[PDB]
Amino acid sequence: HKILHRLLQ
Amino acid sequence: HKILHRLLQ
Amino acid sequence: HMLSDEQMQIINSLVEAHHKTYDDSYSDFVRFRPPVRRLSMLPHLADLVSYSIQKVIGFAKMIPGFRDLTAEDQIALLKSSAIEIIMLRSNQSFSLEDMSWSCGGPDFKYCINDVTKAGHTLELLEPLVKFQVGLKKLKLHEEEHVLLMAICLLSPDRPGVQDHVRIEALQDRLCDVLQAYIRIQHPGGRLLYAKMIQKLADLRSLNEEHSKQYRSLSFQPEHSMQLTPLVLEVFGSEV
Amino acid sequence: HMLSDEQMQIINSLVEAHHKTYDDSYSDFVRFRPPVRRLSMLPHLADLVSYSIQKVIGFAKMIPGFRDLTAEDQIALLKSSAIEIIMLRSNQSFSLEDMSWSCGGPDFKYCINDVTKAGHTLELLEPLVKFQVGLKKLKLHEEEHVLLMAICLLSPDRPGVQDHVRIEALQDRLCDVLQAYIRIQHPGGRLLYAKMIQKLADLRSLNEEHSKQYRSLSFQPEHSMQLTPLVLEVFGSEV
Ligand SMILES: C=C1/C(=C\C=C(/CCC)c2cccc(CCCCCC(C)(C)O)c2)C[C@@H](O)C[C@@H]1O
Ligand SMILES: C=C1/C(=C\C=C(/CCC)c2cccc(CCCCCC(C)(C)O)c2)C[C@@H](O)C[C@@H]1O
Repeated sequence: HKILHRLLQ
Repeated sequence: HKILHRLLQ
Repeated sequence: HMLSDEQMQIINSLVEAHHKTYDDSYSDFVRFRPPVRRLSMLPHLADLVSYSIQKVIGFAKMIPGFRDLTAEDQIALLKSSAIEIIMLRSNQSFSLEDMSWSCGGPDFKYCINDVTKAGHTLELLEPLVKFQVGLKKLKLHEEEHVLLMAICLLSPDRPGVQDHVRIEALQDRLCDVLQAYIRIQHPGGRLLYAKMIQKLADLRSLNEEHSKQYRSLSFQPEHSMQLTPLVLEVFGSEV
Repeated sequence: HMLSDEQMQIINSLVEAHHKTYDDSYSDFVRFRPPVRRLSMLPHLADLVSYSIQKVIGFAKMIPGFRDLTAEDQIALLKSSAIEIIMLRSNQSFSLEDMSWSCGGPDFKYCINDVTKAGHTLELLEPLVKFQVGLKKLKLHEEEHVLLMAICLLSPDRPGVQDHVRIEALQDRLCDVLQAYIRIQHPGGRLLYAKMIQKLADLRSLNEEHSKQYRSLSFQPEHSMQLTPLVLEVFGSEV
């Protein structure tokens, strides 16, 4: 879940 | 490589 | 009786969050792969949903309490509830007049048949529109619409959640706010809260049906290649 | 002397393959995420390249001998050579007059600065344009342009290739066709074949530089999410 993690800061 | 495999039939 | 300060600022920051993450002009839609009317509509609706996932994350990050959860629980809640938040937020563009989602012009007016051209069937779409009509007929306040999405987001009965006690607590506090709002600020809302909770149950079966048809879609490479990395990640089965 | 039947039908089926997979009207570009002028051009150029990858696979499938290779070698050749075939085929839209790629109208006219807005730098782009100018100055025949791409595709010195004997054999037969074509059908092509082989070496260092900057791009989730599944798979490091 690389994307989601980044988007959640 | 699921996509590539499909595209190469 | 009346609402407390704390319930008030929960409402305030929630409404503010929806405004920051929902554009009523739908001006970003021109940035998507254009709509085409096999599965001609899939690229556009995939771009549309991906965009919407991003907006849902923005909203969730501003729900009081969500940020304090573990990253894992944040993901687990986001992964399971996303499509329901999408369905919930999409009511704002749904029109009872033509049974469609109107999003700026005729290119972005979406009828049921358009979604059919995205790989989905009537087994999903007819309870979907059925859901949208009933929800629209409730004529929710902006406070109630925004609370409902936050209620749904913080549901503790999702696959993958760990701290089901802390998440049930946040949701309960949110529910308290809603019950109080309807009682105090919604005339003739004597039964509205019950109807809203029922709408959450409908979303669960809508979620299930979509997940089935998406799983069909995602297993075919010629179709999954038309999705976006974000969509694949959020709706994907990785842990 | 002259060309044999077999060399002739290799040329025929190759030229036919390029025609089937290259649209001189560039009419499919309206289906991409529109160009925007941080990294505003990335969605469009990612859609553009992904589309191009698909076309390269179509071309490769019609190269005589490629289909008979193992699926693994087919992938290994396709993965390593893709971006070079893209660079090779893109010469058809490159103009010496404005040092840009003109692809239909002003929206799809791409100058160097546009690619800068896709996450790439002058360390890639200035040898790129340098390469495009030299290649265009050769004024290749359609037969020579199409042979060169097939030469490049069947290069045996790629990471991952297994049957380096069978692939070197197909490439050598293709090279024989080219040498013969220039000698017989290209007046004043006394030195052209040497120049063309050199252009393959340039692609290798262009490939390397792109792979570095792409690896930078792909490691940042906010950027990698703007790519396509196909791009991520082909340029990705999975085995
Ligand atoms: C996404 C939004 C809008 C419409 C949404 C809609 C209505 C139709 C455009 C919708 C919502 C949820 C599910 C569905 C069904 C299709 C599922 C998505 C397709 C994939 C991801 C491939 O399975 C449609 C339009 C605006 O209201 C913004 C809102 O966020
Ligand atoms: C792709 C094509 C065209 C232009 C290509 C071009 C010229 C510029 C549009 C190009 C080609 C190879 C590499 C580059 C550099 C950017 C790399 C791609 C970006 C990613 C994948 C994120 O790294 C540009 C346009 C037409 O000639 C069709 C042709 O297939």
